[PDB]
Amino acid sequence: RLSGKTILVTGAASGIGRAALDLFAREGASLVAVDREERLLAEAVAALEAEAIAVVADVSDPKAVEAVFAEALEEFGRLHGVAHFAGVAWEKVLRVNLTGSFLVARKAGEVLEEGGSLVLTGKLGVVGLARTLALELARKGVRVNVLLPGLIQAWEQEVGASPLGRAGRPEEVAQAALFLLSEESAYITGQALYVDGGRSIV
Amino acid sequence: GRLSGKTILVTGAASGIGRAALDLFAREGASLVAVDREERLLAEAVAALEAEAIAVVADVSDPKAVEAVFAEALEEFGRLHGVAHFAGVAHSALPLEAWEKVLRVNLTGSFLVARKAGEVLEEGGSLVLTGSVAGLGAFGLAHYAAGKLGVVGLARTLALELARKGVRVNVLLPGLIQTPMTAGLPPWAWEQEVGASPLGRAGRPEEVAQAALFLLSEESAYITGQALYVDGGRSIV
Repeated sequence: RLSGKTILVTGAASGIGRAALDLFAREGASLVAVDREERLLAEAVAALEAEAIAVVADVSDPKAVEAVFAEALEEFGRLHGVAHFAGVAWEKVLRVNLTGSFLVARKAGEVLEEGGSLVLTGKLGVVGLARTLALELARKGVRVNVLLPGLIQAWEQEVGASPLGRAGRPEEVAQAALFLLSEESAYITGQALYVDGGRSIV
Repeated sequence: GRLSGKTILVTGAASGIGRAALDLFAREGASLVAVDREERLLAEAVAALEAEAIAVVADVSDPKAVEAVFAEALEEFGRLHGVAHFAGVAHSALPLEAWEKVLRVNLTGSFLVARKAGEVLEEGGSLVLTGSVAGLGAFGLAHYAAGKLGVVGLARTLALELARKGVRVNVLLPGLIQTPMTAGLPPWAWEQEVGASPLGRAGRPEEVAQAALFLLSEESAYITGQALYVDGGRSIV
């Protein structure tokens, strides 16, 4: 489903980030795994049976983002997708995540080739950013979409997390991201897709 | 396959999108109950499949036809895992009066298939409803975006009610899709619609079928109440 493609993954040492790396590798993708946590990221990539590199970086820093995408292109020549999980990495932390989403999205926009796919995570905020870039980048054929996980994994307390009576699994968010990066979703851009068991149905 | 061991009921199974879904779901290991009003078109469509499949001629706006088609599906296959209701966009490519009755009748079919699917689908099952966002202006889009009424309202209301049983309900909103019935469109109208989609082309039947397969398979087990637009970005602005 991702054979022949290079995907850059931010927040790749995180629970969800890691489930994505594993699923994308089994589906034939080559990977640029990016995270600020050096120790866990080194472990995450070592375990893969795929063509992969690990890049230590702070994606809220404009110079480090510039460096990250240059290394990806130097190694694999061409970038086909970006799954931005650091968008889900309390007031100041949210502001810094928004700054990182902006910087990764704009750089992905310039660097991604025709038919490429940008998946962000969360008119205003990350959704407004995705829809604005979806319009700017449709000329290149680049698709821009957003994934909004709900509560992702005592067992009884989790029943109240969503109408479906459970919390989500990291692998389920990773599965939504695969759909959106793959050629199965070539005509889908500007979409906000909730992976939350119905939690946001209000 | 991605639907192995699953039985799927497909309405509008002789149409362009419906038929591309039959072929894709069959290639992915599903067994199928193919439902449509046009007999000769449905008989030919099913005969070409190399899957476990029955064909049933029925009008899904008729409450007794709906009860019968679901009863037949259970008698044949024992249990039902998914419903892809492509009759929800029947006669999409076609006078205000005639247009309203098409939408009204389609909404009737969506109600009846949704309720019956809700009754018979088992834990972890998936009902995929449909609506069309091709040719819509500012108010049409607001109606879909708000999610309170029409097909999106139905799906979101049912998602809440069926979540206890473990059943997911989602809706597919195709934009302009290149089916055979779209050939008889004036070129000026086709181009007006292509020009309204940021990606600058029509969708293919197969692409709407892939969105439905995602929604019916176990890869979307935590997703319910969602409106998924397959419109090349047409509805963004």
